[PDB]
Amino acid sequence: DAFVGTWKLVSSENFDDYMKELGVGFATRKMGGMAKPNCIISVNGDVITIKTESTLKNTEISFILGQEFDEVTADDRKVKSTITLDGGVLVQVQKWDGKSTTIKRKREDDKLVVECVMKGVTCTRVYERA
Ligand SMILES: O=C(O)C1=C(C(=O)Nc2sc3c(c2-c2nc(C4CC4)no2)CCCC3)CCOC1
Repeated sequence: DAFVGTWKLVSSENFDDYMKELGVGFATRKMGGMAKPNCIISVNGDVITIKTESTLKNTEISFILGQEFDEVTADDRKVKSTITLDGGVLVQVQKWDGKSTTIKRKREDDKLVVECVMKGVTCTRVYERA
């Protein structure tokens, strides 16, 4: 939809702090910190796919809005995830071990803006079309 495309990361703020707040170790935060992934969003029928592609690691999720799914994250958490569309924003929550984190994806002008929150840490990542 408004989201469908191939997106390339152009800016990131507070991502190391976000990863730290989630308990991610040094080696994975080192891989994530200066990675500039592509995010490939597609839709077919009920099913949305989001691929995150980067030199040292690729991940993918496919889901139906409102339907919880199991996800293995890039930092190897086993989480339960639910994604909904609220006011044009794709809102993802991941739940594990009594914890939660949100990843919100929105379109603003030419940007795909991704806000990641864990506790008191807010990270913002900005993608532009490839
Ligand atoms: O911008 C995005 O799509 C988002 C995320 C993302 O790109 N994460 C990447 S790309 C990447 C790596 C990680 C990574 N994340 C984590 C923890 C934070 C979750 N540990 O490693 C590690 C291996 C190299 C490539 C995560 C938050 O949701 C939005």
